Amino acid sequence: KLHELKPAEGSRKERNRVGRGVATGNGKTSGRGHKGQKARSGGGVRPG
Amino acid sequence: MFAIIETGGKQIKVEEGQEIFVEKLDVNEGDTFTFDKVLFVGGDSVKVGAPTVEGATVTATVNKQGRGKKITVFTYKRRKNSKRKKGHRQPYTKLTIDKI
Amino acid sequence: RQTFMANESNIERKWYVIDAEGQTLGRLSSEVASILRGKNKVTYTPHVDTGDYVIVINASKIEFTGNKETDKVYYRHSNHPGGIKSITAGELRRTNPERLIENSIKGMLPSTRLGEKQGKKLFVYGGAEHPHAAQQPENYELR
Amino acid sequence: PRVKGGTVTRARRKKTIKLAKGYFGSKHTLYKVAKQQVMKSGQYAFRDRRQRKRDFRKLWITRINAAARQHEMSYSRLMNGLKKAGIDINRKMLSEIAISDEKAFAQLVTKAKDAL
Amino acid sequence: MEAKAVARTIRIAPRKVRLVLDLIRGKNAAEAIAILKLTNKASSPVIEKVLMSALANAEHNYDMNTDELVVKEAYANEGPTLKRFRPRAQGRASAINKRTSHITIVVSDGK
RNA sequence: GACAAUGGUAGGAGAGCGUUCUAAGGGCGUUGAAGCAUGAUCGUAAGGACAUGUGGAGCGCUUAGAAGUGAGAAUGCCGGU
RNA sequence: UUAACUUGGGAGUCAGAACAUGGGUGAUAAGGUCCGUGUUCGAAAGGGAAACAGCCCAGACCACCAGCUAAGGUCCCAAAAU
RNA sequence: GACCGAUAGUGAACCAGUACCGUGAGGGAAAGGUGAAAAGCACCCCGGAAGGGGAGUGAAAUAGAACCUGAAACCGUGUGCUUACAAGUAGUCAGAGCCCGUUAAUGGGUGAUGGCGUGCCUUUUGUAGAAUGAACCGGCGAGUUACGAUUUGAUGCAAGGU
Ligand SMILES: [Mg+2]
Repeated sequence: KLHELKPAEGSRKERNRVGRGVATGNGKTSGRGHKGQKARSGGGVRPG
Repeated sequence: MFAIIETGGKQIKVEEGQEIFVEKLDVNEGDTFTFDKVLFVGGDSVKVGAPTVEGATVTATVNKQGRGKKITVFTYKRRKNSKRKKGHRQPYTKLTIDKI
Repeated sequence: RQTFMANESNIERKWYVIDAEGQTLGRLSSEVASILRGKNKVTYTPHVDTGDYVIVINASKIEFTGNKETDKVYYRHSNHPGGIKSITAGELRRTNPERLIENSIKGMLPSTRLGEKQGKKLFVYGGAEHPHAAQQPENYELR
Repeated sequence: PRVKGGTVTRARRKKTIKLAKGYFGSKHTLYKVAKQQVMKSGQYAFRDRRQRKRDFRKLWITRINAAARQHEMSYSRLMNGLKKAGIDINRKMLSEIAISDEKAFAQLVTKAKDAL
Repeated sequence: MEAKAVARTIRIAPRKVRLVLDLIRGKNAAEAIAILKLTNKASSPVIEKVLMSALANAEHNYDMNTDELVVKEAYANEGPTLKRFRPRAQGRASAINKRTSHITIVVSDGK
């Protein structure tokens, strides 16, 4: 019924929220590394 | 008299009417257990004294089986992001000695 | 579990008097700094005061081998500037032989909240008499 | 919808302060000071479960050594014979025999000298 | 059986009061009226005027005699401040905290 | 039931607790909810209850959905001391 | 004995350091600086070197008041042979 | 309305572009809650008055206009254990002696004496560092959405899909 709904098996997925811990991995640097150009907000150079 | 039993990889000096920590055995409560491996049995006058003496067995009677107190295991390292945190309850077995 | 911890009213500490004549200085002070810590007895625990009271008479006839009588010196300071003072172990035997043994032993005693109480079970006398006859000691044949 | 910061900064900052009662001065009142003493008092305890096992063995050997010297034998002559004369199982927590019954501890010293 | 008389938000400081309240605690009530009338501080007649209300609310409306009374506890809590400023040199200004206090005297009669 | 593995920063992968809101099924509440306070309890961790006190009208649980979704530091910003 | 190549998804790193051993530069100078090969720190706790990221032994899944050993040690501080 | 609920949503729920700052254009905050009904404390008593304590209204004033619940920091008063010969990143593990009695389990508070032990982040080849940052407690405070691109997981059909 409607009070009991199951999704398709293997269809759904959580999402990675970075910067929200220290033991989740993506924390205190959010998966960019240390200093540089492409660890700045909006860095990373044009492709090609 | 007294006698030395070997229970959980270690040795316990026990006499009579005595209650003990022993690490976990395979018995239910209210049962009876038998230690077929005794080492130095005898007080002042009673002596055998032998390498793993044969013939004498020591009985027991199980009062309860449960778990010890929770020992929280924390470990961090400074300047870094490393940590761990666990918790542990080592299961024991309480006995009561009836005969040597 | 089954271990023993000897405490303040579970032990006695009886008396020893040791003739300190005819034997050297730091070979004597090891069978004294182990009597004061109590390693001649079972029911030795840490953190309490076991051991035995030790009395030393004939401090005037301890020995030295080689020129320690002239080339062993005892530097001390006084916390004013330029205050180091020197004294040798040949003039310390003749002047004050009560201090010479009493610092040969207290350099061998532990961390100094209880090692101050262990060291004060030691009575060092210069001659052959002692006023501690009211405490009933005995002779201790030390190796 | 706006998730307001609710009652989780009450409770998470109690169950650290309540672990840290019994400490001096401000290390039982403030959060930041009693936090980082709790991280060190579970680190000191981790190397003190491993050290406890080997510093009660620096005591059992001291009592046995102060038991064989009055029977005029070394310690290193005592845990030599009892591996070699008998197959007396290696035990040093059972220096409780030497404290309790001196008559019991004497026959082992007889058996150690007997086949060494 | 015991009375009290709480005076609150008196203009005086809270640390200069509890030097005088420290002095009379656990003493007979006949003396402590006449100790606050010989000390030359600034909070003595203020504390005195509230001790003579725990000695009139213990004789009236409880009907106990005022010859046996003893000061059980006397403590000075803290009331709200009045933040006024002081114009200080080179264009600065420092905050001056005029504090107020709560005074509570509790007498007893040993029962 | 045998034999195996399990230190780890940058970083890749997996598995979970919790918070506000909505839909559906069931339920406690003035014979006292939420919130706060004390406690010697339970789980491998985040975290869950229960027992008296204060409180005076609204709140949890099972499956799924959606996020202004988690604070010890930014000479961080307003308030208190 | 148990890895290795191929195709596609996602980042990091481009400041390295001592010790040992072949040589350059300097003065057969530096805890100097620049290259080849190996190890440890980097990212590694533990016992030893009195104290001491890099030297010597050895890689922590958690618990136990059991056992045998490595580098190094056995008078006393300080466990073990005056 | 799977939008906010007094540090939020308008700068503004309070008589707001107002106190206040500037010669001028211009800048600009702070504020909410008694109770169902004011039935908002008659009269006595200490006081010069404030502020109290009884008696009274009320379900409750330990809801009295400092007016719902009332956290921490910080200042107090009381008491069981403890400390005036000792060199302390303040804890930890081993432990006598004392006063107690819980969610009943091989319990709680206190700690004479012994062993080990140079805070936390950030940047570094390397920090106890005498390198950087925080007085303390409380709130607020950072990988988001859109329209495209490509790969992976699901699902519907499949020489056809939409
Ligand atoms: Mg400093």
